[PDB]
Amino acid sequence: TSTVEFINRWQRIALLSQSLLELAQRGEWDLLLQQEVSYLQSIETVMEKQTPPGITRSIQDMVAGYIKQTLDNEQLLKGLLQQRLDELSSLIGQSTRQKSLNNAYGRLSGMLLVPDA
Amino acid sequence: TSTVEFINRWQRIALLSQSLLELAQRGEWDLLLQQEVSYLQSIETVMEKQTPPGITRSIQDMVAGYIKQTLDNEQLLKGLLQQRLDELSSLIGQSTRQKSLNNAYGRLSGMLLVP
Repeated sequence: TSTVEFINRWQRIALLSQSLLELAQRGEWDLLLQQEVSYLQSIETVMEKQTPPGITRSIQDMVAGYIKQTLDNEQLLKGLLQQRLDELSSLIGQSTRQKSLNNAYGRLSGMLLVPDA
Repeated sequence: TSTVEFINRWQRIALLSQSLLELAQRGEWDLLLQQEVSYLQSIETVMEKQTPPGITRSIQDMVAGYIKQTLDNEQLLKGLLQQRLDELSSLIGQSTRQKSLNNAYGRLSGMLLVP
């Protein structure tokens, strides 16, 4: 029926959300980055679908729970992401030795008393 | 030997640096974080270092060659790492401010001047 199809569609997204939560909980960002484009294109498709006629409050609740499940992994993800963004952004900063080095290079580069033999 | 250790150190930095770059190209950032402190540690311990009495333009040129070598290795590393941050943010999404501010910046750079 169109009602199980409705439910199932959202069961499908609920899964993918939980899918990426892992692609990050474990460490696969190279992957996760690829599968997000889809997960998004997926949430999008299921939204321009036509909600069946005979929807009952019971069903409405079932689907909503899935969406909640989804929104909940979506917040865990965002957290882990901001966390990885954090420690990485931490690396660039400490190392503005570019000046220490550009200084260490420029200095040596401009010596005038340097003999040769 | 106080002249040799001088060269040998920068050789070593240039080496460690090539190392770290390569690791990033692979995306092995977990190891970068690890080796980082030790790297910044050494690279600093080297500038704290004193420059010898008998540098010849050869030792000069040579060492410069390394310093400029490690200097570009990092330049490249910074770019990969900045790109990770870039696509990583792309995912998390921008805050309300972040947008109102970024837009301002582009509107400025993407501005043609004429007085």
